[PDB]
Amino acid sequence: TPAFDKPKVELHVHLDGAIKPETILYYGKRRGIALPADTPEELLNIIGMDKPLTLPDFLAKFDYYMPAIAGCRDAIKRIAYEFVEMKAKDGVVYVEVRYSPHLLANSKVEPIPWNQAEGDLTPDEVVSLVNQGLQEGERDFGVKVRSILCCMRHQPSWSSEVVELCKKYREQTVVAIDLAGDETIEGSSLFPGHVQAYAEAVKSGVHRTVHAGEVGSANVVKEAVDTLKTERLGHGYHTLEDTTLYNRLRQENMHFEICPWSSYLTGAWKPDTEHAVIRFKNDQVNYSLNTDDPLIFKSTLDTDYQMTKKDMGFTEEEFKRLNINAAKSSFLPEDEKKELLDLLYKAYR
Ligand SMILES: NC(=O)c1cn([C@@H](CO)CCn2ccc3ccc(NC(=O)CCCCc4ccccc4)cc32)cn1
Ligand SMILES: [Zn+2]
Repeated sequence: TPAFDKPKVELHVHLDGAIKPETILYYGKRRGIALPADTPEELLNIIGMDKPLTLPDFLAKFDYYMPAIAGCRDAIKRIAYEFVEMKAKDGVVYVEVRYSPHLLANSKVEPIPWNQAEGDLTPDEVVSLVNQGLQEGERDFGVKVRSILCCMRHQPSWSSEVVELCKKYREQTVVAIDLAGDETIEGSSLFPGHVQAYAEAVKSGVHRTVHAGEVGSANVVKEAVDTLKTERLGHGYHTLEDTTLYNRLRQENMHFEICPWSSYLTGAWKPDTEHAVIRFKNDQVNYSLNTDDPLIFKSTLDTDYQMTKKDMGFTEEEFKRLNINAAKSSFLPEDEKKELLDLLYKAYR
């Protein structure tokens, strides 16, 4: 009813798509930007999807709300905080949250995002503020939280400062680097920018995830494993298109960060098909359940859980093992990771 009331782990959720409708009206109103509408209510319904659209119809969503938050220090910090209490309500005990620091900035970034005017919020103090509110979320709401800073495909030039933001803000709360945005652009996993950033990540012990095979071919996953050296995959559905690659990843115990509900809504999965997750369930792969963008997809974690237990016969035993897998493949230090494990066993039995 909730499908699974037991603590949970989430490894794959974007901050900048888990923003309360109510607080976007609050900052659009207080700053000029003025959204396409002005009850909370009527706002969620347009900035949210119920059906697949195209890529530019998807990005335009960002184009309503982002400029109302980006570039206000006030806002950056609250959304971080409000993110943590949103997760306490889902029953999460540990989450990793990801975002691009450049996309919330308005100076020392080129271009300037969202066609904002120039201010003085730089990439590097955005990571400082999210960290703040993420920490005081932690200690008010009971949810252990870390973060992930996203590289953007289209912009290899930002990547090297992503990886240095990762190193400078190390366990306080940044634990990994990611690559997001549009794995359709040719060759983008092999751009020199992204490549040397992941090399520097390897060099300096920052953990790695990549979004790959959501909408891209299995060759994009292969680029992610062999050349970017990821430790985990965002989505990775398209690895199923290549069977040796799939079998090998299974042997290697790769972690797949699955977004079930996300997948239907985006078009990455078409409901006339096998869901990739049930395959992963039947093959006992290492995967997690995640909601990706609850603002956009209209959703909550328990949405993912309900869709998996209703439409695909998951059971309570699977749900527990997948959260155990999630924890094991989390990017915590080994010590805090054993304590997380122990916690879950004790409440799973
Ligand atoms: N789910 C996501 O892809 C996502 C990305 N973000 C932020 C960072 O946390 C980036 C927002 N953003 C800005 C430029 C940009 C360019 C591309 C993408 N993402 C993609 O290309 C993934 C496509 C998402 C799946 C899909 C496919 C086809 C049609 C509709 C939807 C995000 C982008 C938040 N959520
Ligand atoms: Zn994602």
